Amino acid sequence: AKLHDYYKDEVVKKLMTEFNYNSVMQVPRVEKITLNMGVGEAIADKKLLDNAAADLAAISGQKPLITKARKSVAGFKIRQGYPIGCKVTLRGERMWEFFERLITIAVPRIRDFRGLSAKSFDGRGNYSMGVREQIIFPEIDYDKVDRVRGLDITITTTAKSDEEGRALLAAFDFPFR
Amino acid sequence: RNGRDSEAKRLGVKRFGGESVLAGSIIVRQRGTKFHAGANVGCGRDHTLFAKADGKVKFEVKGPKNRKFISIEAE
Amino acid sequence: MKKDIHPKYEEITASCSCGNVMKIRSTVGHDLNLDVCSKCHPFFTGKQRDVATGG
Amino acid sequence: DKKSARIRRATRARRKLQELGATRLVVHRTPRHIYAQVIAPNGSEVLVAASTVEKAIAEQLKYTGNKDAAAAVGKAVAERALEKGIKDVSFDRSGFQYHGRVQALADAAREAGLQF
Amino acid sequence: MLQPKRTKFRKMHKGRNRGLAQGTDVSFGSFGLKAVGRGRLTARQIEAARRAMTRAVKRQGKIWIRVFPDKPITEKPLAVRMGKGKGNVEYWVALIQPGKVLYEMDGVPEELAREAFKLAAAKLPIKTTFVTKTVM
Amino acid sequence: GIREKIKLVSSAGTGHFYTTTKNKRTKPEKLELKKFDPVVRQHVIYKEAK
RNA sequence: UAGUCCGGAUUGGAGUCUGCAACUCGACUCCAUGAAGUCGGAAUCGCUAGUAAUCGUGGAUCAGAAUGCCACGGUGAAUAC
RNA sequence: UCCUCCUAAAGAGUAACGGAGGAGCACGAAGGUUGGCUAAUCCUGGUCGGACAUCAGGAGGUUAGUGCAAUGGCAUAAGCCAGCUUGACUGCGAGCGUGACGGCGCGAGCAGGUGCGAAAGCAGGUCAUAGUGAUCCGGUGGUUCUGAAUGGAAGGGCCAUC
RNA sequence: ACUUACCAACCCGAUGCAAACUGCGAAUACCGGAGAAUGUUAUCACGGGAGACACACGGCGGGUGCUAACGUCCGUC
RNA sequence: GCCUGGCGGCCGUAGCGCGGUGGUCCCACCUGACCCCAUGCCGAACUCAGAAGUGAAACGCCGUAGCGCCGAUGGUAGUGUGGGGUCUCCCCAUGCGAGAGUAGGGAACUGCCAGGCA
RNA sequence: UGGGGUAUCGCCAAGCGGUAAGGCACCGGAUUCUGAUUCCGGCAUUCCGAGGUUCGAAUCCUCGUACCCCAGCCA
Repeated sequence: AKLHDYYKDEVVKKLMTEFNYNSVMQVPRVEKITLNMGVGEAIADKKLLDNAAADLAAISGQKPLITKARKSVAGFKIRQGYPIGCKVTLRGERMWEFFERLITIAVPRIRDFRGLSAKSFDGRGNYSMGVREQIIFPEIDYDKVDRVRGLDITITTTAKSDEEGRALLAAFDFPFR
Repeated sequence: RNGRDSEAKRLGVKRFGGESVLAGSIIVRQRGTKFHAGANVGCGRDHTLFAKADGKVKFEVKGPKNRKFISIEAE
Repeated sequence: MKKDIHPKYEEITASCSCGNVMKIRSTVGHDLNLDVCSKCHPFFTGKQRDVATGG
Repeated sequence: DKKSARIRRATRARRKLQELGATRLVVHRTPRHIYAQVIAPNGSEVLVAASTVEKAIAEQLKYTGNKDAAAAVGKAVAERALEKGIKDVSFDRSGFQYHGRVQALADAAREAGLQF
Repeated sequence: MLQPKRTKFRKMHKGRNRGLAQGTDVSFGSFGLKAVGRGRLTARQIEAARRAMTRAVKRQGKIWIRVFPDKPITEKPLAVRMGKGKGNVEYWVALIQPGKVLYEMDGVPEELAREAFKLAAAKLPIKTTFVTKTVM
Repeated sequence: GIREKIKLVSSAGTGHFYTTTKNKRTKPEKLELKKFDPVVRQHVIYKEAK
């Protein structure tokens, strides 16, 4: 709720100032933050996907939803309805708390941190990034890791254009190399 | 390599428009719901449409998809 | 949220070497020691020493 | 679309009740009102209607759009419907879950004598 | 020789060749070789006639073959009885009716189009005529 | 084909049985179905996946 | 008792000396890196006593360049029916 | 032998050693009901991650799906997911369709008992059309219906069934 | 990373073909209802007796054949 | 009379797209969620308690024909009956008569009930 | 022309739809004055070509190619 209050005064005010909106509700707001961990090496092992699920359970504060295969493809030796990833849809209060931990303490603990790419918008403002280690979150115990498992974050927001998402995210200072 | 066909199933419209029916009479023995059930018409398990009340057969075209209903006018 | 299927997500206090005492909710279940925060991380000095190579 | 999803949830029971030919009590829940109207078996003409936008109902309520308001509306539709000779209807929940204040409205219509 | 790359069924019924044609105006080019007789045209006759045209008006010009075979004709071998299945697909014909512009040509004078269309109409089995591109 | 024939016998004292077919290989468990018993005239539990 | 405080190859940086001149193409030093290798398949070699084994030192050639060659000593076996 | 399309001439039917394909099952959930949901494919962004495994957004519109061929159907979904379940009931059945017949099919409703649903209601298997075999002879369970003097029994019948 | 007489998806414009293609769609035929005239009930049901179940050509619609056959297989007259 | 909401008739002359406008009420987004209830994670949806804020999105209304859609008249194709030929195809008398295309029409029309404004 | 069979390392020959096994050869080392024999190590065919079913093809289906076997008759 720290960055939610910071949103409600200074990001709403700041973006009403920058872009010449009329409505106070036309301003972009971040809808949700989805944390995917598409493990894929669970074609042979179930405890590996269980450990992946424990890691997203630690990084967010929620149980993950173990996702199944939509189509069967033979390129990767999977089958229809076989469990192959896990995700957490963070929204509401926990979106802002995770977003605070993310841009505050998790992003600086990235190895060789140069900055987050500004051209990682999908055309509709929705950011998506990938971390390569789960170690960069302070909850994951470094002595209890077995496999290095990155994950991909996706900030989904209500902006129409992607420069409008540059503005929204950049008003949280959200590093942007 | 050929030379086979099934026995002809005798589908189609058994009672036409304006034709007086008893209750229970089969109107259209058919295969999907080419014709849908309307007022006082039932649809059997093999999509056979049968007269559920007495009257006269009424073929109509209803609804947003231009479906072909079959009503029965009470008569 | 549902009942107890989720991990215990209790408010803790993180503190780094920058003097940034910051209380947050995290499901570690333990108070935290850090080094780098968003305040006083070598991001801009890092970009400067990155560009500053040639000659 | 939320409204269109609701209408396609409604449609099966709507067409089934038009097929049986029963007078239906159509409910309609909005975030600050509930609407209830008794509709003839031809589907075109209404008979009885009460809702929280009527000041006869709205003045005696704290807030239109909660379970007390909906119970008031169900009582009103049952009273007016019994005054106009209608006894036995079929409840068209109109795409909402029979849970919250549509359950309060329909229970209130069953207490006050309307047969379904 | 022209033949569809990939059919849907290998053997077609005979059927009949009645009525008039659909391709009737000189559409693409400027001069046209239009059918008058009914008949049908194998792929060898279309190829023969096209070589007569392409030779005749040399590698200048531009020629459109407006008909395409797409109809398989089956024959039974020699000393085979009747019955015992349908024959085998030997060639492919196009069915022609009176009015089909069989070929078009553009980028030549009219007198060479007369000449190539004479040269190539003597490789076809149907009575044929010369047409021009009429404007509406 | 592979799918065998079994008798669902009645749990009441009657000898009345329904009859049906079971895949014996994939479902080796017995089959209990509360069916209708017309001698008792009542819905009784039926057993005996043969 | 660990590929480890074994092993030092390889490589980056910084140097000293000789020599007109160390890029091809020296030697040595300092910091960093830290491979392969855990006793070697078929096969094969040397040694009978101050010997083998092992440890250092010197010299010739040479401005500078030896793990080679030629010498010198220290410790010092086993076994031969 | 059976199913689907065409031939087949816009009702039905219609032949050939005519053109093309399939069946001789599966399922105790893949059936019943209630509540909900909506595909293929492509584009963009994104850790390993790749033309194609997961995530997010957009275009798109059912080009998808339907346990298995093809045709006709399907959004109110007949498609997809979950809760509870056994109506994959028993006796009948107005009326029809379809066959030379044997036979086959559709069926509102009535009675008894049941499931789901708050209720209206829906449920006598599955989206439909294939998944099959008359009679005799005989096997197993039930029912005194018969039971060659009489009481039983044997055998026979009837119902279920192999 | 730099050039290119070669091919080409999708999309758009224009042109054809289809028994097993259809966002269209006749004539006819068929089913049902009413009405007039005409017809030796021509109609239906039930009962006695059959015969026949090798068809042929000709028109029209087709399959097969080579739009061959006084060919073959259907539909209808 | 104008506007809005519900349930229908009708099923593209009714749908799309582009542009403008609406919020007093209504509607929608919204605010919050410990409770009723819910998520194979998540109050996103469902649900509940509300009403601060905005009509941005949505939805409605008003324009606009770029498209979809409707669509004559005439001619053409086909075809029933009778006749004819040069007869694998056509012609004549006669009855029916398209599909496509053209001119054009065209951004709906309407019933019941309820509420707000005049 | 029909029916059947085969095509897999340089050669002969095994392969079960989720991996390519054997022998001879070849390559390197060793033994030997040198070669043969011998001994120690290796490698190795993405499976005749094209299309399709499948998540996946050497494997299953269809077509083409090349080579074998059987039949191609009564008059």
